[PDB]
Amino acid sequence: PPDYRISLIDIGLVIEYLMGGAYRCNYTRKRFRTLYHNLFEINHFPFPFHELMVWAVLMKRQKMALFFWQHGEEAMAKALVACKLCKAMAHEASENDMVDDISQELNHNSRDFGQLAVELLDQSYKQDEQLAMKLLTYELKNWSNATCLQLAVAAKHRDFIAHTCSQMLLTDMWMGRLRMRKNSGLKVILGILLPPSILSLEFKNK
Amino acid sequence: QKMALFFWQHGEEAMAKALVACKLCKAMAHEASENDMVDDISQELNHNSRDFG
Amino acid sequence: LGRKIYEFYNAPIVKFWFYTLAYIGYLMLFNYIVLVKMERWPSTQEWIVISYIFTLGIEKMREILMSEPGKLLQKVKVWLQEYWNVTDLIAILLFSVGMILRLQDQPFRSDGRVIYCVNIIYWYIRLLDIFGVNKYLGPYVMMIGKMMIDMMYFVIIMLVVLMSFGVARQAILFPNEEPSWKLAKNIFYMPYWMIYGEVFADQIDPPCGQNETREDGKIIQLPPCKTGAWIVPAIMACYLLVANILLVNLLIAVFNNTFFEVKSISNQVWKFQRYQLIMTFHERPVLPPPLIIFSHMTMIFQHLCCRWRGLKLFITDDELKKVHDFEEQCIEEYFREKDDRFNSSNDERIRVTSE
Amino acid sequence: MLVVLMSFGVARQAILFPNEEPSWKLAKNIFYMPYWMIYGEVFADQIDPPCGQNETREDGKIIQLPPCKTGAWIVPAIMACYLLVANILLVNLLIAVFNNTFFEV
Amino acid sequence: QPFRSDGRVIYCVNIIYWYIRLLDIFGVNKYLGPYVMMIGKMMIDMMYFVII
Amino acid sequence: GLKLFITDDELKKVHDFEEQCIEEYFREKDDRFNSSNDERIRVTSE
Ligand SMILES: CC(C)CCC[C@@H](C)[C@H]1CC[C@H]2[C@@H]3CC=C4C[C@@H](OC(=O)CCC(=O)O)CC[C@]4(C)[C@H]3CC[C@]12C
Ligand SMILES: CC(C)CCC[C@@H](C)[C@H]1CC[C@H]2[C@@H]3CC=C4C[C@@H](OC(=O)CCC(=O)O)CC[C@]4(C)[C@H]3CC[C@]12C
Ligand SMILES: CC(C)CCC[C@@H](C)[C@H]1CC[C@H]2[C@@H]3CC=C4C[C@@H](OC(=O)CCC(=O)O)CC[C@]4(C)[C@H]3CC[C@]12C
Ligand SMILES: CC(C)CCC[C@@H](C)[C@H]1CC[C@H]2[C@@H]3CC=C4C[C@@H](OC(=O)CCC(=O)O)CC[C@]4(C)[C@H]3CC[C@]12C
Ligand SMILES: CC(C)CCC[C@@H](C)[C@H]1CC[C@H]2[C@@H]3CC=C4C[C@@H](OC(=O)CCC(=O)O)CC[C@]4(C)[C@H]3CC[C@]12C
Ligand SMILES: CC(C)CCC[C@@H](C)[C@H]1CC[C@H]2[C@@H]3CC=C4C[C@@H](OC(=O)CCC(=O)O)CC[C@]4(C)[C@H]3CC[C@]12C
Ligand SMILES: CC(C)CCC[C@@H](C)[C@H]1CC[C@H]2[C@@H]3CC=C4C[C@@H](OC(=O)CCC(=O)O)CC[C@]4(C)[C@H]3CC[C@]12C
Ligand SMILES: CC(C)CCC[C@@H](C)[C@H]1CC[C@H]2[C@@H]3CC=C4C[C@@H](OC(=O)CCC(=O)O)CC[C@]4(C)[C@H]3CC[C@]12C
Ligand SMILES: CC(C)CCC[C@@H](C)[C@H]1CC[C@H]2[C@@H]3CC=C4C[C@@H](OC(=O)CCC(=O)O)CC[C@]4(C)[C@H]3CC[C@]12C
Repeated sequence: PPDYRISLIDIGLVIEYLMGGAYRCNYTRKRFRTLYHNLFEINHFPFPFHELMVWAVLMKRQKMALFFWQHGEEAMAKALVACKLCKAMAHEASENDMVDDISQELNHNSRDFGQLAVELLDQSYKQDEQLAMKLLTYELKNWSNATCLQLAVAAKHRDFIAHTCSQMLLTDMWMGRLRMRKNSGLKVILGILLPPSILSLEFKNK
Repeated sequence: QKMALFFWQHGEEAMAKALVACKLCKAMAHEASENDMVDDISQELNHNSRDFG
Repeated sequence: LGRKIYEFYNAPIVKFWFYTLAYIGYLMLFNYIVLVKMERWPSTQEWIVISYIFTLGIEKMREILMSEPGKLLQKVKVWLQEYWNVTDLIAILLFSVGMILRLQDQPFRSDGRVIYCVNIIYWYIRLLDIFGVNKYLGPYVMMIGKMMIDMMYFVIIMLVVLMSFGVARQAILFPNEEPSWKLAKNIFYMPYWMIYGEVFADQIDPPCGQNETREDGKIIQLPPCKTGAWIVPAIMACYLLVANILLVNLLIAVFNNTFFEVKSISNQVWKFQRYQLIMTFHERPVLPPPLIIFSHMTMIFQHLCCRWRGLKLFITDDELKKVHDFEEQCIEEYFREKDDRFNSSNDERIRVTSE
Repeated sequence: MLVVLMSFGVARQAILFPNEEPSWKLAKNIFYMPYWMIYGEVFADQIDPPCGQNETREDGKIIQLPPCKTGAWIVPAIMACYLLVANILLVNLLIAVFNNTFFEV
Repeated sequence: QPFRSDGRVIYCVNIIYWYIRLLDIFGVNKYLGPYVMMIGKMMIDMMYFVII
Repeated sequence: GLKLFITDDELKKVHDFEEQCIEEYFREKDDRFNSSNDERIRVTSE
């Protein structure tokens, strides 16, 4: 078919395909589907720059994507979302093996957006520790109630999680509430074996 | 660090002071890696030890 | 003290070390049952091993039920992305097949023994997988996964050259055998071990057509040279040289440059897979596989008694506003720093001086 | 190597030998035969023996050899896999490792 | 006889050649073809090793 | 096979496209040479 009047539902499924995992977008949601079924400020997004840069990444308009990344909020989440969308489009273009320069520049766009997320994490790290922590761990009400670290590990961004902020977070989560931290492996086998040994093990106060 | 370089500028026995500060910085870097804190301060203590050496 | 032991047992590092100690104990239990007599009824050690396998299968079915996608066909797909998971399911099904063969009488009990041996094989690799927690061993496992493709290409080219020489040797020395399936074994048996040491010095260039001396001085009439069988030592020499020297040292060079590729990554992919290890060992219940039945019954009782009748930190609106304002300050600082670095570069200074 | 080698050792010791009591010689049999495979000799007499067949002796007498106790054609195949993977893969891996560490030193 | 056995020898060396020609045919792959090229490059170093 | 026959007018279009391409390439080469650092340093020194 000509497929004129492409619905926002259909490109929503394209984000379902491209993002992967369990990324439930707002378009795929039945709550938005009843509104879209109704109209064959109600039809006004609270965050226009999000879907504008989603449109820009989907149609390959790179400079518009950077400009929409400049404005609005949740720049980190937007950067990782655009990075995984660009990488997934590059993988689909290599799988369909079209003209190879567009697969090259989709991979280049994915590297650019991932690099932008990296420097942004570095600047947040140099600015404030706990604020960057809360930025890296808070819930993402506009993107499937995920978190930015989940979008990073979906995006396969090895350099983002190789940063010391995420490594510090994974180290904190690794020990959990226990904070003895002196020759950890030998002390934990002395903790499980001979179970009365954790009385000399110090813990985080609430 | 910059106060350390400035105090290294003045006074006598600059060589001895340089090697003493180098081993103090390297030992602090080893202790900070052994306690494995935020890794950038272990990196810049190693950098300070390399600078003084 | 009770909250202290709850905090200690709920940590992911303690849960991981508990899991790997239980896995090592299970593996040594497997070894002990596979090395000793298995009678008409299974022993206590075999009961521990089947209990481990069945509870591990129930745990995997539980993680299937408690996955993040809501569509049930999508859960098995997102679990089939991981290769370890599907090979774990394959081995659990193989153990079930071997148990149902072993619990019968002869001759199926020996077939259960074969299945038990190939299951050791798999669980020793899975122990190799479990070792990937180390910041040095994990990169080594990654590199082994990278070199498996070059191994497969070596397998193809060796296969061509080796069974070429095998067909020639099997058809020069042996012109007088009927069609039978032992011909393929003779093709693939003698030329394979030539690469790895022993060259079968007794079985090559035998003196034919000559009354060679026996032990007690009696010249026994040896069978004659059936064909011109001086060809097979020469093509033996050519095959051994070309195979060993050429392709082994080729794969040495291949492994060298692929190690050059993967050493520049090194710890970064380890830090990448650290998150996946974190999430798997935080989602997992506190008790290990042998005793995960206790956790399953207490979670069934909790979710059908008090309910049927991780890194995601929740953030209020004002703290979201503070986080957002911090974010805008950060991106604006970053762009000011980028512009200042670009204006402080040498080429920009040269260009503006020329203008 | 220890993991891969004694994996093959447990399999070979439990396929060919299903009829021995608990004794400490089982560990020596696990660690003895697979270790020397890396370094030359591959024990060509002790692998794939003709079982279940009246093989000829020295003085033309077909002696009744012991039968194949289990499906013991498995152990040459996993022998081939172990020898290939062990020797080729990990030796040349450590060759590359020694090359870049020599570049460091 | 005895020329039929000589035909058998010629048939065996012809297997040898047609297995290499199969190696040649494998060069269509974007990974195997470079490997065949490299083997052709290393044959000269093989010849120098053969001499020494 | 790959040898595609081409009429006179399409040959003229292909030729004109070719001259436009080589002239663009040489303009781009000259602009890159004048935008290099060493040329800027030399002309600043003069
Ligand atoms: C799951 C991992 C962490 C292993 C944990 C160790 C224990 C839970 C198990 C492992 C091996 C078991 C032993 C294996 C064999 C025997 C012999 C068994 O004795 C007999 O079978 C003969 C006498 C009889 O029939 O009672 C008595 C139990 C015992 C000591 C078992 C007791 C419980 C042990 C120590
Ligand atoms: C690192 C931690 C987790 C180690 C946990 C494992 C051990 C506690 C297990 C592994 C294998 C077990 C052994 C496997 C088999 C036996 C034989 C068993 O002897 C019998 O069953 C013979 C009894 C009879 O025939 O009368 C005695 C226990 C013992 C040594 C077991 C003792 C406990 C062992 C060492
Ligand atoms: C005793 C003998 C006969 C056993 C045979 C040994 C091989 C079958 C083993 C040895 C090392 C193993 C490899 C070690 C590391 C890895 C990485 C691991 O895979 C991944 O990390 C990627 C999986 C994913 O990304 O989903 C498991 C497969 C693989 C290639 C293993 C495949 C099986 C190998 C080649
Ligand atoms: C070219 C490369 C990539 C592959 C080479 C494959 C060969 C090694 C295979 C393919 C066809 C096979 C043959 C196909 C059929 C038979 C008949 C088969 O006969 C029986 O099993 C019993 C027959 C009877 O007694 O009636 C014995 C093996 C044999 C000769 C096979 C021997 C091995 C062959 C030559
Ligand atoms: C391309 C790479 C990655 C793998 C290549 C694997 C094949 C070359 C192997 C795997 C299965 C093997 C077969 C498995 C079983 C047999 C039966 C075997 O015959 C017998 O066991 C009965 C006759 C006898 O030998 O006494 C002869 C070899 C043969 C055909 C094997 C020939 C070689 C095969 C095809
Ligand atoms: C180090 C590099 C340069 C490789 C050089 C190797 C060849 C020069 C040698 C190695 C083994 C030799 C072969 C070893 C044994 C024989 C069998 C021999 O056969 C007989 O004498 C007939 C016996 C009979 O009739 O029973 C003929 C020479 C030949 C092919 C030899 C030819 C020369 C070969 C191929
Ligand atoms: C999983 C990897 C990392 C380690 C594998 C270790 C196994 C090779 C060990 C651990 C438990 C050992 C067994 C523990 C107990 C015994 C009983 C022991 O019996 C005796 O010494 C005499 C018993 C009697 O006659 O009563 C003989 C060795 C054996 C089977 C051991 C054989 C070697 C085993 C299987
Ligand atoms: C991790 C790396 C760095 C070192 C690993 C060392 C182990 C794999 C070795 C060291 C000590 C060895 C043990 C030393 C002594 C014996 C007794 C030996 O039995 C006997 O000597 C009596 C029975 C017989 O074999 O006749 C069987 C092997 C065993 C368990 C050995 C098994 C292999 C062990 C545990
Ligand atoms: C060079 C690369 C591609 C590796 C290829 C190696 C395999 C294709 C070969 C090497 C040794 C072969 C094995 C050597 C001996 C046997 C025993 C043989 O067993 C029998 O014939 C039964 C004997 C009996 O019943 O006593 C079955 C085939 C098998 C497993 C062979 C299967 C094919 C193997 C694994």
